[PDB]
Formats: sequence, structure tokens, C-alpha cells
Amino acid sequence: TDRVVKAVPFPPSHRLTAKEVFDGKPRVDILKAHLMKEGRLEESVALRIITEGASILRQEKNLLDIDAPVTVCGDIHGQFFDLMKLFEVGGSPANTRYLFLGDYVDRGYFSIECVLYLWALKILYPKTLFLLRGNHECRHLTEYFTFKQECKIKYSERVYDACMDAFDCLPLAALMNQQFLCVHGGLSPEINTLDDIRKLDRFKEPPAYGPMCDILWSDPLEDFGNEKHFTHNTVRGCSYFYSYPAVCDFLQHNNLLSILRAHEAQDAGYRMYRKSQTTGFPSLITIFSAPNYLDVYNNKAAVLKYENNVMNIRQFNCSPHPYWLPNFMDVFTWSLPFVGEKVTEMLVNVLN
Amino acid sequence: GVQVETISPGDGRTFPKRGQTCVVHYTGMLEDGKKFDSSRDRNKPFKFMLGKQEVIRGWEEGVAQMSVGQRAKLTISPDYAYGATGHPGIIPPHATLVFDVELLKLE
Amino acid sequence: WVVGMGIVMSLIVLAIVFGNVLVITAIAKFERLQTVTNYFITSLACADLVMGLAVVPFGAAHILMKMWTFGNFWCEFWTSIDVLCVTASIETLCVIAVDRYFAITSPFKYQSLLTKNKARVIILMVWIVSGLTSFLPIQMHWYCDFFTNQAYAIASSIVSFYVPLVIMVFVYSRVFQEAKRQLDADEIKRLGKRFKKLDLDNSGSLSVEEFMSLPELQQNPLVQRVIDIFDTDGNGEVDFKEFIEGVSQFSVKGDKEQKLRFAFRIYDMDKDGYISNGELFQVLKMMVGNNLKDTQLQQIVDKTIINADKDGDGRISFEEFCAVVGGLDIHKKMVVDVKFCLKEHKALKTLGIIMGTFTLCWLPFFIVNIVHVIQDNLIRKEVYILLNWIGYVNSGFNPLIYCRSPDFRIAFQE
Ligand SMILES: C=CC[C@@H]1/C=C(\C)C[C@H](C)C[C@H](OC)[C@H]2O[C@@](O)(C(=O)C(=O)N3CCCC[C@H]3C(=O)O[C@H](/C(C)=C/[C@@H]3CC[C@@H](O)[C@H](OC)C3)[C@H](C)[C@@H](O)CC1=O)[C@H](C)C[C@@H]2OC
Repeated sequence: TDRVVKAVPFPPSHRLTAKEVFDGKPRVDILKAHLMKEGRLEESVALRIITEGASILRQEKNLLDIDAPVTVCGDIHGQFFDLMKLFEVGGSPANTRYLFLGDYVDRGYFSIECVLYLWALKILYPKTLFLLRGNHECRHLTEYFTFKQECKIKYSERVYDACMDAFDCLPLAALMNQQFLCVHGGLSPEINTLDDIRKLDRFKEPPAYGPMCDILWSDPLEDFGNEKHFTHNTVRGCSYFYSYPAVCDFLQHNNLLSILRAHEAQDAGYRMYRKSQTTGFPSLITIFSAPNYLDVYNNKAAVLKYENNVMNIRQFNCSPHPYWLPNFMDVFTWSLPFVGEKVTEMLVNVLN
Repeated sequence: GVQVETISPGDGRTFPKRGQTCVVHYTGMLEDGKKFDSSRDRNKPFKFMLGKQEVIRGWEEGVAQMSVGQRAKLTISPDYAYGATGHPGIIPPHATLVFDVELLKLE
Repeated sequence: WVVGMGIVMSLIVLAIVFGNVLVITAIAKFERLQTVTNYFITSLACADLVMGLAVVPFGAAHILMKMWTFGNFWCEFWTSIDVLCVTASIETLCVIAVDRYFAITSPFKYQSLLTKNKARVIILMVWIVSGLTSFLPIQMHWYCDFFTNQAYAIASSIVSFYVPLVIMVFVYSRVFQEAKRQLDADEIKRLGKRFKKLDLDNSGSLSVEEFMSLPELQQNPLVQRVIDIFDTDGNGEVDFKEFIEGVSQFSVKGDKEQKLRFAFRIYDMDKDGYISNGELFQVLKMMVGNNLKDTQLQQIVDKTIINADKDGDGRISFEEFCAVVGGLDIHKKMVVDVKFCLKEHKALKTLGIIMGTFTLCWLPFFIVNIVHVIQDNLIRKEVYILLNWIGYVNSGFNPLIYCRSPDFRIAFQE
């Protein structure tokens, strides 16, 4: 009755409470070695970390400005054990500058751990790491999918409310090296100049129309090499497409080079498009950095590096992680309405 | 009730018997496309004895039509599905299902 | 002689204190014994400590010391505490039998009409009014050896021992004429006919190999577990004395508690009361087969137990089980069309030998003294101490009979 199979690690039970997670830099190595073993933190410490990260992010502008040596990444979707592999294949946060693009939480079983780790590391390093807001940081979307249940099962709902008040204030433009432009999705016809995205407010839930809901939801055309700005979309049903003439006009009106994206998951992890004849550089690069998306596609991932006017692309691998039941059940609710049916059937069969 | 809309058929010489056990790989869904289970989440298939009441009746009436190595797209109406009582934690009452069962081997 | 008879009395105090205490300990310790008929049993044990210490041993001094130095300052006082021991114990014994009668003749009326918070009020109401009658001449002295003329002896005989030994022996004769009918009323013979039809051994012994002979049951994943929950006698086979109880554990008039307890007993493996990791792995592995892996099952079990512990020891009990499962509506999914609730008759052959020992022993004294009151007097003037001592032993065995019951027995071994 001690243990039937002993070849599996045991999850620690004691939640840390400001013991060694704070020293005003917060500790990181213990966060590593404790979150890799499915442990939990005290509620007060989680509120402290999230609110401090939100306080740091509040004062950030609406269009980031960064120097040259950067390491762009892609969306993650809450896979912790692949986030660690990404941090190992890239550089340590002390030695290299990052820029994340995609959403951080939905469609995974380890959203809260990923967001805690990232926001703590942003608190420690306030100048050599930047984050961007995606489509999956709203109220309706995370209420629909499996994020509210995560916060309601592992933690209290106060954590979830504070986490929303934390997501509310992220930046959304991410200009880089005064040459490129890295937005989460795609541009929109209603937005023309770079200065035009320096006035809108991002301190609220996105609406259903306008530039705010067109930046984070747009998609590129999927039939490049065709005939002749604002053709409607079908798969998403909420935003607009855009064509090559629109991109060329935007890149000629304002002196830029290209635009980067983080939506369209691919079997190779990256895929460029036709080179612009004006300069020779490609005009759109799509990055995906979550291997085995939904555990079905069975694809690789990638992470883009940029230095010394050389644009090289590095590939990526997979990694294993533990198991959970769908929608976070427990074995009693999992297997009571089978015991009931079996017992009743046997009794009715024997008493007759 | 139960419907079958074949996606990519194949050979149809062999049919399941009265009391043999089948092996399947399935990917549950709901009407709007949200997924809630899979047999590829874990790396092991599903087995069940046809003819006895340990699977919902929709499967027991539908899977018998297909043969070895065919995929399909079932549709379980609320009658043969979990019904008004439903299940606690996953399936709300009066909920349509859309599976992706693809019979693999016959024992 | 002297040292040896002293040894008997010294053992006596020790035994009464011991047995009267052990029951107190078991009732207070577990929370499964807090039934409506386990507080009145505690009042009997406590009026068995009071006459377990102050009253039994002081009389003991009087045996041969020929005088009590406690003196008149309270020597008559002893006389009060003694007569507030027989007169409470008899009133608490009469409540028990009239209430078992109201529950059993119509189960629903007791099942819902009264609550534990009113019972403590009734027991406090019993002890003290009895104390009031006794104290009345204990100081009025209407009357260390006790004598009176004719009055107080007649009054004491007319009130506590005679009047209670009439009511308590009549309502219990009802519970016994109106409880044998339900045991054989047109419906507990159907299952008997089925029993006689089903046993191939022709010996009244239904072994598991005999239920496995049915045609449509030879594939059910869990038959051993249920047949071992039925196996209360703990020998590996089912007989008629417990089959009826096992079936009647399910009914339409049953409540939440017994059904949910039975659902609990499916997982528990050794009737200890605690679910461990091995138990909640084996009971589930049998029901899951080979669709999941093994390590995944172990990991989900670990997570469930870790989210289930609120006491820190690492195992789950019934209250935590109710905290986790409560809200799934399992009570409506276990129903069979059998109509009889043989739950009241579970304990009526142990709360009934007591209403007998307390009448077969202190009846002689009251009988003897009223005779000694009469003019005729034998050479048995020392018999009052020969036979009103018979009694102090009675309070001694009042907890001894209780070890037959399973709930007390688990604590008694524990
Ligand atoms: C461990 C103990 C249970 C043991 C569970 C397993 C072997 C693991 C197995 C992968 C189940 C999955 O567990 C992750 C999970 O599969 C689902 O996701 C699912 O896709 C589903 O609907 N399936 C599974 C594939 C066959 C069809 C159907 C089913 O036949 O399910 C059956 C079922 C629930 C019967 C109900 C019972 C209640 C009645 O009221 C109702 O009658 C209308 C019918 C299965 C075969 C039962 O036998 C359950 C078991 O034997 C359910 C949404 C929820 C279910 O978990 C419960």
C-alpha cells in the first residue's frame, strides 16, 4: 500500500511561501527545479509575481524599439517542457536578447506554469526581454477553452482575475532595428502609416472591428502568384486578408523591409515567400515554435536568429511531458457512473 | 440517430462478426469543432466487444457497417448518445457528437 | 477472609471503572458511532462510573470496619448518591425500549421527526427529576447502616424499581410481537424461494463459484468485490442470514448515507476505513483494462490523492470522500424494485439482553426488602448484604455485552 510501481517521481506537496523565491531579484533556479516536478506555489506569492510583472509592463510604450542582436521566437501554447528546450537551444537570458510573439496560454495543460516562469524572468530582467500580445489573451476566448478550469482547479479564481488584469496592458507593435516590423498577425487596409499605430489605446478587451481587432486576427493570402486589399476571410470569420500589392505599397510608402508572423502552423516550422524585387529580401516569414501541435501534426519547430546582417534559421526537436485527464478530472468522478451501472445490472440479473 | 458519411473508403471484403473485438483509433469532437478526447493523445488504441452494452448504442449500431481500413465521420444524435443525463464534467445535456473512428484491424 | 475478600472488591472497582470507560472512549473517538441510539447508551455507562467510584467503594469500607469515619457529615449523603443510581439507570433503560419501538413500527416517523439536538435535552430531563425524588427524604429524614420504619421503603418500592419494571417490559413485548411480522410477510419468502432454487450445493452455502455459474454474469468486471462486501461473516461464502440485509441495503425508501457508504466500500479493500495508493490503483486497474498505459494511471492516481488530502497523513477518509464526490447524484443511479427496509432490526438482540440483565439481578433486593419489611423475619438478617450486593456487579457487565457489535468491535481491537 506504499507504492505499486516505483519507477515514477513523486510530486512535492509543500507550496513555497516567500521562503527562497525572493532575495530585489526573484530566484530562478529554484523555479526551474520546482516547476519541472509539477509542484505548486502559494497563492500570495503568485499574486505578488503577477502584479509586479503587470506593474513593470504598464509603463511600456505601444511600439517597442530594440537594437540589432535579437533572437525572435514563435508562439508556445503553454508547453513547458518544450519551452525549456527552446531556452536551452537558444541562449541564456543573461547573454542573449529575446522577443516573443505569440500567445502564451490556451490549448495546453501547463499554461499557468509557463506564464509564471516568463513573468518572473521578465521581472528579474527588465531590459533584455520583450513580450508581444496575441489573439488568445481575451475574455471570451480563454473562457471558451481550457484556461478558466486550469485556474479554478490548481489555484483560486483570484489568480485568474489578476492574470486578466495583467494581460490587459501588453504592447502590440514591436518595431525592431528600425528596418523590420514584427506584429503578431498581419496589417490591415485601414492602417496606413507607422505613426497611425502610435495613438490607439490597448487598455481594454479588443472590439469586434477596427485596427485593434485587425492587427491580431488578420491572415496572409494563400494563393500567391495570382491576379489582383480587403478581401474577407473564411476560416477565422473575424478579420481581413491582404494581397502582395498591399504589402509592396506599405513597404514603399514607409522605409521598411518585411513583416513577421506567428500563426500558420507548418510541417517544416518556417516558410519564406517570394523575394521583393526592390531589395532582394523576402517580404513575409512565418515562424512556428511548438513541436507536435495538438499531438497530431507531428511537426518540427524553429527559432529565428539575427546577427551581423545574416538571417539564419535553426530547427528544433520534441520532448515528453506527464499525463492529465481531459478537462482535469479526478478518478472518483471519472469512474463512479460506471460502478453504478455495473452494480445495478448485476443485482437485477441475480435477484430475478 | 446514427449516420455514416465516408471520407476515404477502401477494401470492403471483410466485415465484423457478432462477438469479436475490434481495434479503433478515434478523435472525439463536438458540433462546432472543439475536441475533447483522442486515441492519439495516449499511444494505445481502443478495444470493445461488439454486441454487449459497454459502449453507447450509436457505436454499436454504426461501426458494424464499416470494414477493415476505412475512415468515416459519424453523427450520434442525442437519443443513442449520452442523452439528457449526459456526463459530469465533459458533455453538456443534449449534445451532438462527431467522431472520426477509423477501424484498423480485426481480431 | 480479609486480604482475599479485599482483593475481590479492589478488582471490582477496577473492572467497573475499566468497562464503563472503554465504551466512553469508543463513542467519543470515532464519528461513525454518533447514532441517535449511541448517546443514551453513553448515559447508561456514565451512571455506571458514578456508582463505579463514589458509591461502590465507600460501602466497601463498611464490610468489617464496623463504622465509617467519613461520619454523619456526609455518611447519609452516600445514601443519596446510591438511590440516584438505580432510579436513573431504570429510567434510561425504559426510554431505549419505547424509542426502538417507535422507530421500528413506523420507520419514517422516527427517521425524520426528531434530531440529535433534542435527545441530549431528554436525557438531562431523565437523570435529574429522578435525583429530585431521591433527595427528598435523603435530608428530610422521614426515616453507617440504613433503616426506616415503613414509609420510605414502600415509597421507594412504589416508584423507581416497581413502576419502571412494568413499562419497560411491555413496550418491548410489542417491539417483539410487531417485529417478527416484517421478517416473514409475503415478500421475504420470494427471496427464500430464489435461494432454494439457486443453491446447487443443497447446503445453504452460496459460494462465489456458484454465482459464477449464471449465464449473463460470467463477464462482469467486478463481481468479487460486491460478493465480498456481502460477505460480512468473513468466511468466503454467502448464507441467508446476510443476503437479505445485503439486498435491502438498496431500496426506494433508503437515504443518502447508506447508499453513499456502500459506494465507498467498493474501493476500500480490507474494511479498515482508509484508501491507500495500492488500493486505489488495483480497484481501478481491473476496471480499466489495457487501454491506458500503467505509468499514466499511476500519475493520475498520484494527482488525485494529492488534491484529496486535507489532513496531511496521505490517505483519504469518508468525510474527504464526501467532499470530493458530493454533487454527482449517485443516489438515484442505484435502485432496485425491492420494497423492504430491514435496517431497524440490525441491532435489537444486543440493546435487548441489557433490558434483561438489569431486571434479572436487582429485582431480588427490591423483592427481598419489601418482604423484609413484613413482620416475618428469618435468620437471614445478613442477606440484605448477601443479595443487594448482587447488584453492584450488574453495572459491571453493562458494557461487556457490546463487543459482539462490529462498530464497537473494531475500536475494541483498536
Ligand atoms: C476507468 C473506468 C471507466 C472505463 C473507461 C475507459 C475504459 C477509458 C476510456 C478511454 C474512456 C475515456 O476515459 C478517458 C472517456 O471516453 C470518452 O471521452 C469517449 O470518447 C466516449 O464517449 N467513449 C469512449 C470510446 C467508446 C465510446 C464511448 C464509450 O463507450 O464510453 C464508455 C462509457 C463512458 C459508457 C457510459 C457509462 C454510463 C452510461 O450512462 C452510458 O450510457 C449511455 C454509457 C466506456 C467504454 C466505458 O466502458 C467506460 C469504462 O469502461 C467519454 C466522453 C468519457 C470517457 O471517460 C469516462
